[PDB]
Amino acid sequence: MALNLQDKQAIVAEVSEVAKGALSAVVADSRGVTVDKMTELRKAGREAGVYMRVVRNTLLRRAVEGTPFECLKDAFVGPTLIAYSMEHPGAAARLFKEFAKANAKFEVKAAAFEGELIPASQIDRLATLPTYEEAIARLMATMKEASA
Amino acid sequence: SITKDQIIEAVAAMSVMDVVELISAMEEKF
Amino acid sequence: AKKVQAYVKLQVAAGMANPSPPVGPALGQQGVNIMEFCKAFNAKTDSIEKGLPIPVVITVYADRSFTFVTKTPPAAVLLKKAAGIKSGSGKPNKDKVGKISRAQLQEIAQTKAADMTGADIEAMTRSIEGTARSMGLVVED
Repeated sequence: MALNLQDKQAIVAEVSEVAKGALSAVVADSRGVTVDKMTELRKAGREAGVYMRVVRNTLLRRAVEGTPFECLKDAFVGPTLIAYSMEHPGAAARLFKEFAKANAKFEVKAAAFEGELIPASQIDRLATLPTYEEAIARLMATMKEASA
Repeated sequence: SITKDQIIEAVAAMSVMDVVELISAMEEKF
Repeated sequence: AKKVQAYVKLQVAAGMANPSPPVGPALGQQGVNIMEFCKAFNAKTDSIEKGLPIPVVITVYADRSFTFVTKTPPAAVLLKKAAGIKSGSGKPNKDKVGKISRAQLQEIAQTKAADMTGADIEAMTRSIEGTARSMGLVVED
């Protein structure tokens, strides 16, 4: 490994994603294959490319060293194996969705999805999301309200 | 209110205008 | 495909799917049907092009028949009909012999867009650097 001069970058970089981010998910990759990463990188791909991460770090000692910053709801995620996912642009989006759909294709556990932060809380798969731009679901709420 | 006076603007408008707006149209009614 | 089971790839040919000395039998003999790669392959052959290198995988269990898959061409080979020289040395690579087309390497690599990890299609280029410094043949960039 590297000394501190390097354990600091994995911090100053990874914590300015939290400081400058959008949504957060969860997942434990016990059996995390590489067809695994391959896929989810195309997903990050659709979800821009390299706007997304997953930098395995669940050393509390790392991606909690980014938490007493923001998201101290994660002192509780960080135990055991974890795969932290941050969003920069994009809706508070679909990121959420396929992690459940992925891991529900066996694709290993999902930490039961211990969940995360947009609010400041816990678990439950939501597509309360990428409807986003479904302001059309407030366009159809126009003419249909005007007519009916 | 005037329905045409709220269609001419309600088909043509910006973006982030809406993004910090229709996370809340859901609130007054629904 | 979320589960591999059987795959042997021995670059075939399009214009007539009916070999015998190169592959022929050895392409289908363990629950595989020699009768159906001339019924099925050529059904996915003529839409594109014919004659040149075709690696391939098939869907044979022990289920009599099957369904054929397609693939992609080798990448250092698109430096033959897609560059110049067709060997790679002549003076063993104690001598840096080859010679490149910088324009090519991107769009000629890009032709292999469906089988690479780089998000940045420029990245997919940077891979072809070493794939094309495979001898030490410098590119006139």
